[PDB]
Amino acid sequence: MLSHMVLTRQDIGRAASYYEDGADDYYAKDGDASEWQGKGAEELGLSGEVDSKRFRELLAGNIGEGHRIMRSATRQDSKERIGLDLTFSAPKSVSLQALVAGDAEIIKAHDRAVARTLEQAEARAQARQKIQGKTRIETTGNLVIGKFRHETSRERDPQLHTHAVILNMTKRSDGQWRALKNDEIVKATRYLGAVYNAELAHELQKLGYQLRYGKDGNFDLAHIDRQQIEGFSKRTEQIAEWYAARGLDPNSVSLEQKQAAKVLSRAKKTSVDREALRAEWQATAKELGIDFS
DNA sequence: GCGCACCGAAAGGTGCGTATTGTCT
Ligand SMILES: [Cu+2]
Repeated sequence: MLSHMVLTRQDIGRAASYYEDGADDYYAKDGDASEWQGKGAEELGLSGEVDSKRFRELLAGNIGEGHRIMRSATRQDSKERIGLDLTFSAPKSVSLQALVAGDAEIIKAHDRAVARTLEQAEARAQARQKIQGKTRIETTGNLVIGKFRHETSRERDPQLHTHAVILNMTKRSDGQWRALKNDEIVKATRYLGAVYNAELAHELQKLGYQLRYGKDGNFDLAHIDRQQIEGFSKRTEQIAEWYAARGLDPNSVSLEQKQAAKVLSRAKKTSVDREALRAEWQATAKELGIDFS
């Protein structure tokens, strides 16, 4: 699954949650939850773990190396864009196999699927440039990306996902950093989701897993049935309950109704004990009759 | 954007809209 969200100033705070380890076990320097990506990042001398400080600066539009603040051309009657959030979420069974049964290779599989997809999003990175009143679009091919891997849903179910925060910046041929023209990436969301799916599936098959493709075109490991997946999909059940209570048909709901059911069905965000949580996951798995073999 | 209206100052730049699967900020 791939979802995108354009980030404006009012979401800059949410750029903090990316660090508040939505992840846990592997967040502890185990392959480290965060990582920079992109030719643009390399252009700014950035690799490895993402720095909370530097990231906050780039979100604000500050390169720092002797440059002026970016996006000053933003109309004051409009929202300053600080980035584009591309969230990759693995199939449930996959999350189970990696987080419950514990299989770091799945985590690597997911990270590769994500990294290869971002390389494709990068090839769609564009900027604008005007000359004598004539505007032109320029495929810059470079992006600065902060990737944050997390492991749980709002209901504390296993939920392997990464937030690929594409910063609103790109370097043109002339060497100037400009806001990102996100048309291409935004309109390529569905396609990029398939690239993720394909890359993930490939990586999973190389580890030896058998995949079961459903109608959608999505998949889940073969040794885990639907009922078992639903037992670790509480948010899904909450959303379905909302539609039921509203007498709505999930097979045809306006965006307003869909977003209303996602947001309004959310419960109170309480902390947990990562150690105890996993033991719960395992106990639950057994009850559901899951064989992580 | 389906080109405009603003921003700042560079015969320059930016938002805007875009998006619509499920495992579900
Ligand atoms: Cu998350």
